[PDB]
Amino acid sequence: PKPAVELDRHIDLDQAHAVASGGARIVLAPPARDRCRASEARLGAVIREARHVYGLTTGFGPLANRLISGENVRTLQANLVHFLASGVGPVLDWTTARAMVLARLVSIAQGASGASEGTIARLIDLLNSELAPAVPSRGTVGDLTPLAHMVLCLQGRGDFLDRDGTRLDGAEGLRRGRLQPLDLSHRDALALVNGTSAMTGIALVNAHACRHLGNWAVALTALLAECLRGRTEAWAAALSDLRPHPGQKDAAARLRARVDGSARVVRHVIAERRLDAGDIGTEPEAGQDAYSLRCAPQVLGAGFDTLAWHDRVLTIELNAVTDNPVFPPDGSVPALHGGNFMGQHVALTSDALATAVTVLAGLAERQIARLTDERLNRGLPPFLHRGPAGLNSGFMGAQVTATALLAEMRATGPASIHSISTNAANQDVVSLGTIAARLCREKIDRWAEILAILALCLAQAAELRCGSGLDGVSPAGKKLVQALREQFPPLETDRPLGQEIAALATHLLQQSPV
Amino acid sequence: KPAVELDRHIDLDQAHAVASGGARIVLAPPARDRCRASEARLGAVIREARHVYGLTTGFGPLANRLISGENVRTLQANLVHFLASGVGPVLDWTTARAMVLARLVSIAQGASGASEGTIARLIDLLNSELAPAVPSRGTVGDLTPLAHMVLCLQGRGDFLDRDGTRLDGAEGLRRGRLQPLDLSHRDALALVNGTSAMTGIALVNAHACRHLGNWAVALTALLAECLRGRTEAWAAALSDLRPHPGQKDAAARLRARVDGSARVVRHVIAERRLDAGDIGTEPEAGQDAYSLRCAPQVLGAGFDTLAWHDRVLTIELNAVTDNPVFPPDGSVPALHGGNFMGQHVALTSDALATAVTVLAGLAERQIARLTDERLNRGLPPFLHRGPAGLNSGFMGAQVTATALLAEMRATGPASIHSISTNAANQDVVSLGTIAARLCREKIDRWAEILAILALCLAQAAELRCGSGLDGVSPAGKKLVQALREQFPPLETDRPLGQEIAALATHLLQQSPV
Amino acid sequence: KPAVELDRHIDLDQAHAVASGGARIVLAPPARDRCRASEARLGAVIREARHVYGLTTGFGPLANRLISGENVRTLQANLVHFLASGVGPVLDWTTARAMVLARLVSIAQGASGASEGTIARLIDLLNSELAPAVPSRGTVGDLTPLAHMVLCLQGRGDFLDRDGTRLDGAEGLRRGRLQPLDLSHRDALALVNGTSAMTGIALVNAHACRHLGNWAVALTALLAECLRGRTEAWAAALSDLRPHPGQKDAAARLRARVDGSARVVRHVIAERRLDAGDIGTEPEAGQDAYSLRCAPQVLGAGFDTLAWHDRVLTIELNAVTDNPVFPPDGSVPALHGGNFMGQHVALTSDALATAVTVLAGLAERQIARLTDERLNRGLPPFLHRGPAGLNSGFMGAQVTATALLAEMRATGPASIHSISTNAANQDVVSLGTIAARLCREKIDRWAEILAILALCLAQAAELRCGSGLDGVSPAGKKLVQALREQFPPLETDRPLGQEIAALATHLLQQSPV
Ligand SMILES: *NC1(P(=O)(O)O)Cc2ccccc2C1
Ligand SMILES: *NC1(P(=O)(O)O)Cc2ccccc2C1
Ligand SMILES: *NC1(P(=O)(O)O)Cc2ccccc2C1
Repeated sequence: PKPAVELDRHIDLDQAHAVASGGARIVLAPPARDRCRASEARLGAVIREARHVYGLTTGFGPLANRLISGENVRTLQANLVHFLASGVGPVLDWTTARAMVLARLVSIAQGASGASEGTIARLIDLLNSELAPAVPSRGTVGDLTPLAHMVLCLQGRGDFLDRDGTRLDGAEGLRRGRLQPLDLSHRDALALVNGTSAMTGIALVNAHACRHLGNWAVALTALLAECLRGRTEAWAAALSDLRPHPGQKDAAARLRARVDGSARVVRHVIAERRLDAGDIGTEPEAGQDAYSLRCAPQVLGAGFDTLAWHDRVLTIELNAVTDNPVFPPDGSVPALHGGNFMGQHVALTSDALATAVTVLAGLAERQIARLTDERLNRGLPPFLHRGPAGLNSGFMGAQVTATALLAEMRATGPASIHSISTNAANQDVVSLGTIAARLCREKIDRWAEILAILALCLAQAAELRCGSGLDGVSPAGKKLVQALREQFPPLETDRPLGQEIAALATHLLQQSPV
Repeated sequence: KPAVELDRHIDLDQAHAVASGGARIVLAPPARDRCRASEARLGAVIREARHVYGLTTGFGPLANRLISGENVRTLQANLVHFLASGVGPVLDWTTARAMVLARLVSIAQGASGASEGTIARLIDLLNSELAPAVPSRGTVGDLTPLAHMVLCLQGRGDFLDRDGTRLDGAEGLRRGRLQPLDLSHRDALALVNGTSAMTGIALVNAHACRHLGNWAVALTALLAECLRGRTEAWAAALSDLRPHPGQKDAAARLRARVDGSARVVRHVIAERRLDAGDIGTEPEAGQDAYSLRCAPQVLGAGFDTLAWHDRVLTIELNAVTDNPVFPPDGSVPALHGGNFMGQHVALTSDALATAVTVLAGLAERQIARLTDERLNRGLPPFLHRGPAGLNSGFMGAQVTATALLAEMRATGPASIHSISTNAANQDVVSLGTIAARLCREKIDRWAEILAILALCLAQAAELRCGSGLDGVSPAGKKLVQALREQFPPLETDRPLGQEIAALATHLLQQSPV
Repeated sequence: KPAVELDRHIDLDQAHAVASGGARIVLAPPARDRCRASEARLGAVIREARHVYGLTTGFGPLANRLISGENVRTLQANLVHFLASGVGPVLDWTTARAMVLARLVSIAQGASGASEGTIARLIDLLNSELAPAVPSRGTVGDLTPLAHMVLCLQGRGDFLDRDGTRLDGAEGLRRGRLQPLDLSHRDALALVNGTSAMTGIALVNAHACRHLGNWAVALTALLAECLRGRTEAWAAALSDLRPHPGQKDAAARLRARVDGSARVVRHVIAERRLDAGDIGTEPEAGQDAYSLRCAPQVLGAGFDTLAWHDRVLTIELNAVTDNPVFPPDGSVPALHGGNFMGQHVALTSDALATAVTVLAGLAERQIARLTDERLNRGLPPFLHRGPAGLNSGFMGAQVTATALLAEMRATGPASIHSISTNAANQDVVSLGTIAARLCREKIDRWAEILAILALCLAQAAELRCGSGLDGVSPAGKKLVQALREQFPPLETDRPLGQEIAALATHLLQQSPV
């Protein structure tokens, strides 16, 4: 059948991505259902008492000084969704749009938003269906715009996306997925729109992709060592112990595991060798590898530690109440007005992860550059070609493509530093977290393409170095090359690799080498 | 003068205390023992003629050229020489000393083989009032700056006195009562193959950010007192709903700053029940603009970034960043790897620099709001005194704050610019030193923006509450009174450049307590 | 010394000659007269009580506050005061003087109403050996730096001698035999409301780039003599097929540099007819790598950017950047607009900065190639002398070059960071001063990278052709001989940091002719 995620209070990143990718269905736990019914009742009382509350008895933003009569709240909230729907640009992908819906659902499930059962049910139904709302990616300063578009979609007034990205009109979407049109009550409108759900959704998909790409970065660094007689002593646990960064220790341990059983790497600690007068002279190779192999634990480790920080922060943000105003479950006050919708946390962690991704992509790019250079690849053909040299150039075109992809990645910097006072100075500081998360996603996509090129290069390199039988290659390495060859043939003669690179990249983002 | 006893671990505060000369440093007996044991180990490795980088080989891509024992002295002397190609302004006194301290801590772990004499030279330097004069540019992340540090310690390089005044090598050794560095075995490589420069710069950045963070909070609090800010946005209940540690802490500290204040608005708006007669347009909205209302969230994100930066730096400061390294357990004679790769400090420095720029942005917008007569709720335009028009108050200073911020924004992360070098041997580099230095420049600009905000607020508080600061919180009163001891009110237009610079220097070293 | 007579137009070389103290400046009779005429118009505007900014109104958004003529002196006295909120390192001697010159040229157009006395103070400064000490940061693009300039000229600010050593105001006036600035009517606003600081910085950048460009060409040519470079890639025929002026110029200068060389390859390969016996693998490819073959194109694109930069700068330098302005024809009493908006210098400075980073990158790769034993065609690894391994030669310097380039890349354009300020009155700003200063920083880094390449090439030339430079072109020999006058060959490893810095300073000021 299909796994089920029961949402109560906390959901971890793997559970969240499982639901967003449709791998698992979602159910609201009884305790959560009750907490929300209780909040629903609080919203009702707040409204009946005509309390001064943003979005219920006031205008929006700087127009909040304009009080609104209870008789016009329906209209007020209907216009809210309308004026906010000014987004433009390509729609968020299927998994990401759903991740956004999930993020808003989790914030609501904490029982402090006042959302009605129907509204909550509409979000759950969407997540359990095979559809995703079609929402424009640009327009917010960090996530009213994208969420307002989500609301319109859920009302059948906006397009839906199937798993392939094909769009369905509103009516067709509600029909096909057996979704009931969203019926907004009280502040459901503001509740569904005033949070950091878009950026959080984008970031959770980024987190999941990075985990897989990191596994490939490790698996490919290990295979590279098997193709260039790399020295395993640089990956010794003793070294990690002396510089105890969790990410480094992990990276080194994972690298060692990958080459376990290999007869292609060099396992001798050089210091064990005692020299005598006759040894003094120039040797063919230095006693240590170049940095793209020797410093892999330190570089990959720094990236893993950045991702770990990103995920710790994202875990808190995913399970937090990012809404304004909020209705305290204890009933201490009718409501609280603040800025829990300010996505500065995801903005800063997305920018940090973006930098780390660019650094790791640079490592793979240099690994490709070394492997394909006949002057540096220790005996392998230039650009790993097969057939007559000159007539055949092998991966020479692909090597340049890898460099081009990295160069483009570097052209874009952090999004967070560009805050600009807007909304008539009411929003004098903004996070741009959604932009930050999206820019990070783009870099992750380029990294997958660079790793894809490296993977194809290594499959060819392994066969050139060890024969089609991959003699001496570690079990893990053999399995990885064999799996690649199931879909990607050896480069016996020059051929267009563009489509294959793109195809492989798509795979890398969703599955790890095991 | 307090003393920091170095055994295995030292925290960031103890580190800065030694680097800033606030405390002496002593090597604990256990550390001396571990180091002597490592020295004995290196001696054995050399006697056994083990194939070890720097002891029996050339450097970098030239490591394939094996060297005979009789030539190792020359080898290591030349190492210091060819690596001394740095250029640029020297690191400041505190930072250069922090760099020396960082190398000492790495050595004290007992896996470098440094001689007692070399260790003592590092300790002596830190207990003196001097710092080596080392150029700030040249490394890809820290051979260059460390090589210069060695030359200085041999009396072949300049020193810096606390004031930054330079002394020649001979004068430095004499005045600081330092013995010339006498390198043995691989001391040269040990003193040079680590991340000590970027670590030293980063720990100074860490300390400065803690103080500036306290100022950011104290000034946001005073801003609320000058603009009738609403404290409900800083309630603890909101923090609990979105439990980011930095956010909870910022909110709590903000509340503490305005405790006892009669100038802030404490009413929860939702308590008010509306009547039909109330429907219409009211004078002010029920919530504040973001520069006040979202301070917990913005400041908090910055605080969580600094917390991450500090966790990573603490590990780096206390790690052995050297190559090769000699295992204390004696499992193998030596290990060759890449613990000198400063990718961790590079990434955290880049992330912290972004956070600093974001927080400087908040303070810049706070100045912009406070000085705008259309937004400061009744305060004079640009907080001037005397006749308007004839006097413009802080109008110039406000533009200066915007200029400082715009400059910070022009510089991005250093880490993304790795370039293959050293004949492709160093095909990937961290650029951590550059990253930390760029972060330091942003921190300096942030202090200047905060200084401008502080001077504006002292004037605003008096304009709003009178010279007696009636209704101002005890913390707010204490802060203003403290500033006024050295910075007079602006009763008439005057040059503020020098005052802004003087205050910024203070903000970087002390918090409002 | 030589004298530049200012009438209406002054070119960039004439401007830098005055700024650098190489030439004196004199106001031509026609300029004196059109200025006296403007001074008369200012007096008339004031006598008639015309509604004019700075004469009868407040500043910025306070301009809506009309002022009585009985308080205009106070108004302008306070203007200089509140604007003096600058911070940061002072502009260097030559740049600060270039700034004074740019303001003088703007005034010479006769549309500012500046008095003869004020004009005389600016001319006296330029004819002295001094420069005002002005903070580099504070403006959004140049009220702040200019206000500090005024204070310096009134003797209420520091002065700088050619060495950068500071003198107090009183001493500056005394030593320079200057009279204290005595402001009248709107001299204050006239001396402060323009783009003079960024223009001054940019003109110094233009001059420096011309020299570095010449060194970039001279070193690329010498590189070809050290690596058996092919001159057919620099043929005029190729330039004609892709007629970019800069490319045609770069190729022509490159051909001129290697004229007479017996070390470069001059055979067009296509002339060779192949036969069955030739099919096979040859030692080297028939074309060079891009750092040699594509030099005309890379250097040429940089030269075309500089050309654009200088065209725009020439117009800016000779334009009137002030507000308000008093039309020389008398069509109206005064005009109010925004000719102080330095968007032109901002954009060209940013474009030039990018070009400089690109060319510095070329020089960095040329060093990488020259020092790599796998790519330098037989030269020693890192061009060392003595035993290999024991000696590492330029290995440290090569990494330093990479570090310098990486740092240049971390900083981007300044223009894209406009932020609304001055109570939204200045809702868009150019940041031209920041753009020009960032460009200057990159130019300094480029000079250091070129200095490293020059020292590497001097060594490589001798290693390849012997101490007598046999076969080296006359130009190449002259260049190496000139370098060796002050920089000895690297017979053994030594610290190069000081030499790199010294040479960089020279490269920025003189070309290899
Ligand atoms: N983010 C809000 P706030 O909760 O009032 O700060 C500002 C805004 C502007 C338009 C529509 C909704 C909101 C919510
Ligand atoms: N970082 C080193 P490694 O320890 O050999 O990797 C590379 C290098 C280059 C010149 C001088 C010293 C070193 C140490
Ligand atoms: N640039 C000016 P404008 O000529 O009024 O546009 C704005 C400003 C602000 C403070 C002091 C002088 C000026 C001139």
